[PDB]
Amino acid sequence: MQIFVKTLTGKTITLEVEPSDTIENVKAKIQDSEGIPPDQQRLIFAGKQLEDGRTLSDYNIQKESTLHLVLRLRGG
Ligand SMILES: [Ca+2]
Ligand SMILES: [Cl-]
Repeated sequence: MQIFVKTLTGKTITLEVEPSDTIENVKAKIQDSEGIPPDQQRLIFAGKQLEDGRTLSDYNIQKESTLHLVLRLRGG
């Protein structure tokens, strides 16, 4: 199973994952790849912010699904 993590700046990271992987595990992989701390990452799928303790299967994320990645909105 691969999924795509897509930024709004046109960069897509391809990750190898399992349905039982948690969002924490996915964020850890994004940190390894791009150096973004997990607490700064916002992942969105199905219009939902994905939470660290839930699994890909919890959100019904499928093979070759794309997840949006943006940063946490700071500075307000
Ligand atoms: Ca895995
Ligand atoms: Cl999808």
